[PDB]
Amino acid sequence: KFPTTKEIQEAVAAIADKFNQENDLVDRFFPEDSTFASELELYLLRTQDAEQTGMTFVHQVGSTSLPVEARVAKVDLAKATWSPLAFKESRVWDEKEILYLGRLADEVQAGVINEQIAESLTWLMARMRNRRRWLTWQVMRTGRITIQPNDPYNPNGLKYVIDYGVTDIELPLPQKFDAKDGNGNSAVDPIQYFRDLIKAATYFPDRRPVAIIVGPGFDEVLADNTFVQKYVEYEKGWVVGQNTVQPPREVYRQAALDIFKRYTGLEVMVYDKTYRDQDGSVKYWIPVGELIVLNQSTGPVGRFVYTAHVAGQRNGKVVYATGPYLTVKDHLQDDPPYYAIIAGFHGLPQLSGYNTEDFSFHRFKWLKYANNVQ
Amino acid sequence: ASELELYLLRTQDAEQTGMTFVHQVGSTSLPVEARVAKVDLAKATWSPLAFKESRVWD
Amino acid sequence: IIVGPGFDEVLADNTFVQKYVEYEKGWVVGQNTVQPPREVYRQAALDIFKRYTGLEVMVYDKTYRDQDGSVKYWIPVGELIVLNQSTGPVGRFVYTAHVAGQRNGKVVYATGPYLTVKDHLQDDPPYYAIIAGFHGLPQLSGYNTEDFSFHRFKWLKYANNVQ
Repeated sequence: KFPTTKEIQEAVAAIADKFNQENDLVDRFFPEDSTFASELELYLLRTQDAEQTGMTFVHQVGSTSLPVEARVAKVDLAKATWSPLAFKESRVWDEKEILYLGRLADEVQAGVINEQIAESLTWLMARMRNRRRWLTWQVMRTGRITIQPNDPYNPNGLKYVIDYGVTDIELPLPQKFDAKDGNGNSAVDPIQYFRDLIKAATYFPDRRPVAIIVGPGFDEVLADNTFVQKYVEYEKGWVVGQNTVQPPREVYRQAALDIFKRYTGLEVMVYDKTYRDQDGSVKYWIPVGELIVLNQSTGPVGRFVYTAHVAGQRNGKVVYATGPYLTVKDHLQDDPPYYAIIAGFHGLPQLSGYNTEDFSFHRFKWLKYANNVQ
Repeated sequence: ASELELYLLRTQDAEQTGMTFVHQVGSTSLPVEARVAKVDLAKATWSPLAFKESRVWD
Repeated sequence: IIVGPGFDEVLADNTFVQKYVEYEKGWVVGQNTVQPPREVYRQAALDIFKRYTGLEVMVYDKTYRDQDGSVKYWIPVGELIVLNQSTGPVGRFVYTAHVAGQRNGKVVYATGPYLTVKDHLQDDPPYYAIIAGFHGLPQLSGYNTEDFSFHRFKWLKYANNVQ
């Protein structure tokens, strides 16, 4: 029954087409890249534009041309020291339960085996894709990758801390937004706050908040903000002394995202899925409250790199596979008989082109603003 | 067939996400917890109710 | 008018532009509001200006990087420049002095970007270098020959605070 490795590859290509048919924000920001190397250069360097422009030289006649300072290239002379974190696992089936399920099927052994194997393949691909998502998200929400020994996806307890060195991924806040002062009032306008971010980025071309990202519920914090309430009241045209007595809450809940999107002008792309840990909880990739925000531009950023494979090289010389590797195993001839399969590869998300004139690089930052959510 | 299985089964989503494993170099793979199809092992007890009828004329 | 940077806030602080938006969008500060927010004015400033005065407001910031690493724009913050004859190509940029050998014969020089390299790998530092450069000047479009003056474009200053 459990056979057909070439058909397993075909059905795996079908499952990958089904997985990559839909796409996500976090998937959109990083393409899939594959290298035969393993040096794991943590960031590329790419900063040469009219923001780094400079202007040319006067000279009078009769002399040699005074040379061009190219100190960005000499500053770019450095090395990249980081190590690729693999991720790999394998699902196994005991022959006892496969003859249990073969007698349970009893109409097509290889067909129900094909269905069950392809189901487990799709689920394990989902585990792979969520590993990739947790990598990319764990760096972009905190600037760096940290592995404590107590991850539900770290049973071994292997720890790693690999940093990339974004300057300030956090943002200043004197307090959260929805603190209540006076009788009942917002502490601060968020829209006027992001106006202050643009006001600070008056000079600076890469502080200006371009497009914001927040997945779960945050709208209600806006709906409680009496500044945003006042925007909605002036927008739709109600004085609480004269035109209305008290507006209701789902007005604010309806209009807050759009009035924010119009008045601040940065896009609010809301894209959360969930990750299901071992502990039974269901959390979103974004945690509730806080929100990351791009403030240079909007486009791709970084790179998800496939670190090269360790495999049987060839009969002679060395060469390796470079994509999603796939192979089957039997241990049914053995003292515990078990049928197992393995596909999960070595990889790393890389950051974008670092700035080259200085070493600083901050394109995305975040702030925490919700001391009570649920 | 007429066995009348009381429930179908289909559940594989991002609320059933899972992820890969932090494994070190050069060791054996820590394998997959197989709780899904093991907990799925059950038998259904239901029976079809056939609905049949026939008019007649005097 | 041509002006690059954020001056829309400087528009929004002008209370006549405020009262423009107040009556135009239909809000009395005595009756229909106590005070409107600042950022409706921010959203409305360039549009209320363009529909009211009726001249094309082409707003264009360009990132100007000088030697000491700070960032500016070509137009400085605040003020403006303004055309007042027509919209159309004023001026011209002239590239002169196509320098080479003068020649073995007569001067019939080329007119475009010529570039050449200079290797010096034989020398006391053995170095490699490239040259390019343009002897040039922007030539303004001259007046109609009646007067001596030519004023197609002027400006004024108001940014008594930069920030």
